[PDB]
Amino acid sequence: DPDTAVTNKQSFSTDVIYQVFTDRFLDGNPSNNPTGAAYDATCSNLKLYCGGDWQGLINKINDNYFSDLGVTALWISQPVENIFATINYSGVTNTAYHGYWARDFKKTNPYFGTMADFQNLITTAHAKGIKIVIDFAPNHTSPAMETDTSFAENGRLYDNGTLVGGYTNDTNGYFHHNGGSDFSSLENGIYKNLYDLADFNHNNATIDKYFKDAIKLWLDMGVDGIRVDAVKHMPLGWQKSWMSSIYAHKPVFTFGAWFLGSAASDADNTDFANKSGMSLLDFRFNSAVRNVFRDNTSNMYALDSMINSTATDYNQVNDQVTFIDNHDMDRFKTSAVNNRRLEQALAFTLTSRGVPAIYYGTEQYLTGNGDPDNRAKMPSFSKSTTAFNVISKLAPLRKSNPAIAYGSTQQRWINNDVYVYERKFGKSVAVVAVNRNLSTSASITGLSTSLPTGSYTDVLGGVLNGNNITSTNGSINNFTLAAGATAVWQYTTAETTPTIGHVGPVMGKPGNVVTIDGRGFGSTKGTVYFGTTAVTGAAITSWEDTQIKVTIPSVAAGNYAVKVAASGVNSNAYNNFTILTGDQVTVRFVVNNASTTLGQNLYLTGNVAELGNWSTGSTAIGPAFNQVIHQYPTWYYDVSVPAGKQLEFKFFKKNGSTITWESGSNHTFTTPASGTATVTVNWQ
Ligand SMILES: OC[C@H]1O[C@H](S[C@H]2[C@H](O)[C@@H](O)[C@@H](O[C@H]3[C@H](O)[C@@H](O)[C@@H](S[C@H]4[C@H](O)[C@@H](O)[C@@H](O[C@H]5[C@H](O)[C@@H](O)[C@@H](S)O[C@@H]5CO)O[C@@H]4CO)O[C@@H]3CO)O[C@@H]2CO)[C@H](O)[C@@H](O)[C@@H]1O
Ligand SMILES: [Ca+2]
Ligand SMILES: [Ca+2]
Repeated sequence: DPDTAVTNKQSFSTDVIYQVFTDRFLDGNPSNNPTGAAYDATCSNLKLYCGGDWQGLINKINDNYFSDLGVTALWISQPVENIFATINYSGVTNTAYHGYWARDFKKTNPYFGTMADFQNLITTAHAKGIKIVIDFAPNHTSPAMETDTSFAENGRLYDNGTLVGGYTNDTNGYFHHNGGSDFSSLENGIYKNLYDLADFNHNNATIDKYFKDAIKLWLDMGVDGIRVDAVKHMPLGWQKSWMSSIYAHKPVFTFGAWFLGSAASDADNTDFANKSGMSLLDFRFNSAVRNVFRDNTSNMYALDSMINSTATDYNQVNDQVTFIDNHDMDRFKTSAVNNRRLEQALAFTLTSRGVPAIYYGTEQYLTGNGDPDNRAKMPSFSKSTTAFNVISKLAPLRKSNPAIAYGSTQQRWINNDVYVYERKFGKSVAVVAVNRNLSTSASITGLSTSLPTGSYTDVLGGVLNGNNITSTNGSINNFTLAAGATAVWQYTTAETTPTIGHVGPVMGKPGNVVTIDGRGFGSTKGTVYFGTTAVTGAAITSWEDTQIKVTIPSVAAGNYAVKVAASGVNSNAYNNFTILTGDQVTVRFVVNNASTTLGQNLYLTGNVAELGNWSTGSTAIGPAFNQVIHQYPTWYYDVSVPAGKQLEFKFFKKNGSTITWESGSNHTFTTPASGTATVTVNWQ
């Protein structure tokens, strides 16, 4: 199978995701619509159900709406059963139309469809070459009040119909009872309730098992990707452990939502994208794009700066999911925002690095500020808008041109309003020119690119006032970039030498199968390198010119670079691949009497790669927490660690460059074969 095929569940770099609120798209089956005060046929009260379902999505796939648009993947609302109760917030009636108020993760939402309808969605989608990504929110259940069991459904959780427990009289401790978060710190937002939503205690063995079992169900049904909700509100450790169980079963592209207000670098966000095992929604990319094209609060330099900065911060920048807007912010289009600006933002996103996602209705210039106005019903299915055209012409390029899907990014020409960047992967090139100025054209001179000698036509065909250019060994002849113009020029050819464009997933234990996408691998099975270790023969389950499926070797756990050798020639190295010791379990390390100095933090390290292999650098675990579950001088932290292994570890204090280790002998602990555990020790 090509890296391009719909069967590639491990990489979305060549795809274009279409995010849609199932309820607000198309009601293909009115028979499953809710009744009473929870429904609104006219869909004017955006807090109620409008009727949209999976049958509606099926209908639009069959009548080629998505195929003509060019999108190759659908990101739908959480498919699990949500609460049925209606909630009254200060006079206004609220429903679980969004799918975020789950009550049973092992059953479907009857309003969206039956288990059979879902299977029908998967089948119909894969037939037309479209992948299905689902929303999954393992952080909480639904709104709840501990003192009032009559409010909503008391955040009750069900296991395929069987009641597990509710928020009140939670003797088993399935949920956190530490009040609501004030968002003052990372720790505060992880162990306290997100508003009134009942927060799960993933340290509980039953809850841990439940989510591993629950996700396997949906994976087994054929889902191609997972968008994890509120990753910033659950321990990285548990999530990493959960992630490894998924990758050991049926690996699929997984990304999470870690909200960011600006394009500025955030330490915790970067660590998560680099250490969790999943990528993230690129909010930094989003901010820059909006500041420049929408709000006019930044110029083209802020755009180039963001490109360079994110490529530096994230180990795998191509795995970050880009977008111009979504359900968490105001629609890109506003009366003060021109159609051309939205169109340019799209063109930019579609030709830039990462995995592009389009919020439903963007092609129809849908407006709407804040929740719930930004989740209005699809106004029409017109295929004649300029935005629709841009997407249908640029989206396919992610499949046909590897420069756009796997390439690096380099600035070629720039000023306050003009931006010319180049995507390059091997001998394939793509050059995009953008002039955000709506009234003045720009005279471009001295433009140098990697385009071979020849005449290039605008891939957009001039719909965005693009023009044709002429190359003479890279040097482009002088031309005028029209007002509000944006053009795309490309060049593609076959690769003779091996070039790795993507590896998915980037974390796993020996025995797992990983996918390597690229160009020039040849038909004859060669050899795959994980550092120095060579993998050949049966270990390589599949080998083609554009994709290689290989089994992770039994080597020491650690960070490795991946390389491919075909016909004696070595390819480029794909860095930062994490090999685990084996199966993972989440363990809470608790240390008592660890009093510190001002600005001094407590960290943890031990004899396994998951603990940093006695390192005190960035691979060490920490800084530890000391406010919610346990209070200072007691510290704690949830860590994904190998199952059934005898571990040795020690805590250490670190302020500046001074390290203070625990005295005495190392602490020891044998981890459980599965689930979770808590190990408490005293600072030596
Ligand atoms: O304080 C009392 C409070 O009562 C209600 S608030 C009430 C609201 O009216 C309802 O609409 C409903 O909101 C839910 C949304 O409709 C639903 O889509 C999700 S939103 C989801 C986000 O998508 C996700 O980003 C994350 O939250 C993000 C924020 O979006 C982001 O801006 C920043 S601040 O980071 C956050 C975390 O990273 O998680 C949420 C939750 O899944 O759920 C919400 C919550 O249910 O329900 C709320 C209360 O439950 C009154 O309206 C208020 O006036 C009043 O103050
Ligand atoms: Ca319906
Ligand atoms: Ca939480």
